[PDB]
Amino acid sequence: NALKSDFDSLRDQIEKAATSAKFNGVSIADGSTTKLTFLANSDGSGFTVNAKTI
Amino acid sequence: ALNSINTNAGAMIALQNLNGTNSELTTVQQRINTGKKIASAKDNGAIWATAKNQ
Repeated sequence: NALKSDFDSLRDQIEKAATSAKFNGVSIADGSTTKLTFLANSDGSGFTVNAKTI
Repeated sequence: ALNSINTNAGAMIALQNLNGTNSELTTVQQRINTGKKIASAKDNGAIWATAKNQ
């Protein structure tokens, strides 16, 4: 039971840590979106960063 | 009329260029004083609002 409680505590810690990794309301670690594209060129071309849900 | 005694455009244009230089100097001095590009809401509304909320 003690080991089970330790396991549960660590899992809840993981969820808390993962859900708070937001900057400006968007994140690449929660799984809310599939990718984020930033500006890469003066003509509108994009730099794509795929989302890595952790 | 190249010899007019009432007006001259050279002084007007010199004044305009001097005022433009003064405005750029004001912007640079503000950057040096506050130590940051987006200091107020006039510099960039979107980035300023984002930084405040974050």
